[PDB]
Amino acid sequence: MTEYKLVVVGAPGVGKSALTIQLIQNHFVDEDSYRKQVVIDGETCLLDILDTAGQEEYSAMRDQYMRTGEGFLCVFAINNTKSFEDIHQYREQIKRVKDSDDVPMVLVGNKCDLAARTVESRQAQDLARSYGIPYIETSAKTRQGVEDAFYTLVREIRQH
Ligand SMILES: [Mg+2]
Repeated sequence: MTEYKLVVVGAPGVGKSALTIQLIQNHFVDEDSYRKQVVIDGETCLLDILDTAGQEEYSAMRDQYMRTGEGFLCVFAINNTKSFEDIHQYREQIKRVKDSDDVPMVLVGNKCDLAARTVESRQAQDLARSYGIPYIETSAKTRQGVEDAFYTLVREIRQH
């Protein structure tokens, strides 16, 4: 069947794993690659998801998995300004290794269940506009937007 190689990236503790585990195992972790057969819009397919480490000391350690990934979830946390500002470094590295200005990618603002938010939705929305990619807010805690984020990414790959 069609396989989709998805890579989840972002700063430490933004919820890369919590999003992946919600999708795959249907539970929130209050404290890796995954393969799952799904059906998305009638298409039977396999999600092969890489849930990346939050720290690397590499950037050549990242080049390996960015090379093979077809689409990327770029995750920040809406209560973490640093994680939002780091999005630019991750996107530029992905473009550098894939030799492309256009790579399937979704900008994800996670932890949208929190009331102490430091990054405004309009802020992230306008950034996503300038990249020409979709912005989706998620909560791994409530499962809001989780399938949305991953399915939208799969649709971006199908359109590339
Ligand atoms: Mg993790």
